[PDB]
Parts: sequence; structure tokens; C-alpha cells
Amino acid sequence: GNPLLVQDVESYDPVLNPVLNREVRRTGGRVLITLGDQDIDLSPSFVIF
Amino acid sequence: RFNRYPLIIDPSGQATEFIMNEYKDRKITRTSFLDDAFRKNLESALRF
Repeated sequence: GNPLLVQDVESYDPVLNPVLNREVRRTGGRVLITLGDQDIDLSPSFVIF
Repeated sequence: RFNRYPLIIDPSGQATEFIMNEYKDRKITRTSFLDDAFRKNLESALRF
């Protein structure tokens, strides 16, 4: 749940696509976003720049 | 107050009803050992 600031967008990493698209699963009370193969619980207090 | 995970023996089903009504604030998936959708449920519960 930390703010993230990543510079040098020109070498963009397309692993950030579900994060930017908010492709989120809400199974149960948890909040899930799947990047790559790992499934990561998504905290509400996350921002990226 | 268990340390090792319990094994409830209940022919009547009253213990099952009690534990479902008791741990209802959290999320319970009542699985079974012969259910095909058991390993996935166990892994989800273990992670969550």
C-alpha cells in the first residue's frame, strides 16, 4: 500500500497493463489482481505515477 | 482453544451448524475431501 513513482516511461513495461486497467478480481473479501503468473492481493491505498 | 486443528465428530449435524453460525463473520467454504474442487479451495483459503 505504498505510493509508487516510476520514471523513464519510454522503456515501458507491459506488466503494468492489468494494474493500469484495474483488471481486478473480487473473490471473497480480498482484492486480487493477476500480473504474470503470480496472484497478488491489492491494497486499497495504492497509487502509481 | 485448540492447538492442533480439530476433528469434529457429529452424527447430529449440530456441531456443523454451530461452527457455520459461529465462524460466519469470516468466509467459510464448506468443502469435502472427495470434492474435485478441494485443492483450489484449500490453496485459496491458505493464501487468504
